[PDB]
Amino acid sequence: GRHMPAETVRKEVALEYCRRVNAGELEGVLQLFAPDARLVDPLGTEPVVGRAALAARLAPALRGAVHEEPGRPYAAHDGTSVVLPATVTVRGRTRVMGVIEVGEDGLIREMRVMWGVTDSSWTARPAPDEERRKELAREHCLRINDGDVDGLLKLYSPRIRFEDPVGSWTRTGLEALRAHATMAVGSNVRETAGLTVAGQDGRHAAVTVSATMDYLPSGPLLARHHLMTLPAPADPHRALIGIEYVMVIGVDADGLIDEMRAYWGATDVSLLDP
Ligand SMILES: CC[C@@H](C(=O)[C@@H](C)[C@@H](O)[C@H](C)CCc1ccc(C)c(O)c1C(=O)O)[C@H]1O[C@](CC)([C@H]2CC[C@](O)(CC)[C@H](C)O2)C[C@@H]1C
Ligand code: NA
Repeated sequence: GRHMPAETVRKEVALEYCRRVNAGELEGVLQLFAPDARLVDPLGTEPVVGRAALAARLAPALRGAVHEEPGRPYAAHDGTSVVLPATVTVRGRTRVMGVIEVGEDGLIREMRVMWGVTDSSWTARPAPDEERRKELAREHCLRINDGDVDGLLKLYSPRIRFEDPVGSWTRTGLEALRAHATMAVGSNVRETAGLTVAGQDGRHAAVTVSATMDYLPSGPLLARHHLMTLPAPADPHRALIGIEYVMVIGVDADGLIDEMRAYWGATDVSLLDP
């Protein structure tokens, strides 16, 4: 039997990575990675590949007493992804989001740590492109909230490929995105942006989102796709569904969003009644 690990298991592996970094025992940390795992930290630099090279990269950070304060982990429906915001202290405070893939043995196959110069207290180098990308991520949410579909599309390239949730079909083109946002507005979606980070690759950013929407039609639709399981609401005409997710965007050379992924799994959904 080979099987991909469940949402709950991936969430726990990401938290356990932080507990072991904090406990300071390098061998404990390394045993959480696959033998040929890849680490990219920060996003934009060369991958560190395999446990030997990971030992070389992490050894100094553990000697300097790095500390990772985990936030809330987010899953997906691809059997592998988990996203964990954290605050990393060492002088310095950095806000990061680790995008992690857990493999079939329960071990981290891959870890991509998104954080920019502008998410970090230990460097004051300016990165106006970072701030522009984070502001585009936030902007997506404001334009959904305001019911401004035409405006939302203005942020996106005609080449846009998006996946929501991670683990479903990749959708392409402004027409598919238009249809999503038009439905969100019809279900009174409200997206409240929390933490933002940027990559240092001239391209990525990410935002935690807390979203509410009308129970009808999304709840029964999504339950029937086996994407969530909620209790039955006392009043389905008034109830709301909450989804906590992280949206990752990729921005092209022209400043337009050409890639977008929303990370949430069944364990990131809830019924708000009322
Ligand atoms: C056209 C909008 C509609 C939608 O995107 C559907 C197609 C997807 O959620 C479906 C159920 C799952 C993903 C999917 C997309 C496309 C194809 C071809 C698929 O096969 C699948 C799939 O998972 O099977 C849904 O989006 C919603 C609009 C309020 C919600 C769902 C949840 C949400 O994606 C949360 C980030 C966001 C708030 O939109 C509800 C609505 C039923
Ligand atoms: Na900074």
